Amino acid sequence: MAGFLKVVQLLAKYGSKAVQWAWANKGKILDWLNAGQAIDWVVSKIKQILGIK
Repeated sequence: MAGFLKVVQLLAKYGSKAVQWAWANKGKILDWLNAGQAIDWVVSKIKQILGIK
Protein backbone atom coordinates (compact mmCIF):
# COMPACT_ATOMS: atom_id res chain seq x y z
CA MET A 1 0.00 0.00 0.00
CA ALA A 2 0.94 3.68 -0.23
CA GLY A 3 2.65 3.95 3.14
CA PHE A 4 3.84 7.39 2.06
CA LEU A 5 0.35 8.84 2.52
CA LYS A 6 0.01 6.95 5.80
CA VAL A 7 3.30 8.13 7.30
CA VAL A 8 2.23 11.68 6.45
CA GLN A 9 -1.16 11.27 8.12
CA LEU A 10 0.59 11.07 11.50
CA LEU A 11 2.41 14.35 10.87
CA ALA A 12 -1.02 15.98 11.11
CA LYS A 13 -0.58 15.73 14.88
CA TYR A 14 2.68 17.69 14.74
CA GLY A 15 1.12 20.48 12.70
CA SER A 16 1.41 21.81 9.15
CA LYS A 17 5.17 22.30 8.98
CA ALA A 18 6.70 18.83 9.29
CA VAL A 19 4.04 17.44 6.96
CA GLN A 20 5.18 19.74 4.16
CA TRP A 21 8.59 18.06 4.14
CA ALA A 22 7.25 14.58 3.39
CA TRP A 23 4.98 16.02 0.70
CA ALA A 24 7.86 17.98 -0.83
CA ASN A 25 10.29 15.05 -0.81
CA LYS A 26 8.41 12.16 -2.41
CA GLY A 27 11.42 10.22 -3.65
CA LYS A 28 14.04 9.86 -0.93
CA ILE A 29 11.48 8.96 1.73
CA LEU A 30 9.68 6.42 -0.45
CA ASP A 31 12.82 4.31 -0.12
CA TRP A 32 12.67 4.22 3.68
CA LEU A 33 9.34 2.43 3.26
CA ASN A 34 11.08 -0.46 1.52
CA ALA A 35 14.11 -0.41 3.81
CA GLY A 36 12.93 -0.82 7.39
CA GLN A 37 9.25 -1.57 6.85
CA ALA A 38 8.18 0.45 9.89
CA ILE A 39 7.09 3.87 11.15
CA ASP A 40 9.21 4.56 14.22
CA TRP A 41 12.21 3.96 11.96
CA VAL A 42 11.08 6.76 9.65
CA VAL A 43 10.03 9.33 12.24
CA SER A 44 13.46 8.99 13.85
CA LYS A 45 14.88 10.32 10.58
CA ILE A 46 12.73 13.44 10.80
CA LYS A 47 13.65 15.01 14.15
CA GLN A 48 17.25 15.24 12.97
CA ILE A 49 16.34 16.58 9.53
CA LEU A 50 14.00 19.49 10.25
CA GLY A 51 14.09 19.60 14.04
CA ILE A 52 10.54 18.86 15.18
CA LYS A 53 10.12 18.36 18.92
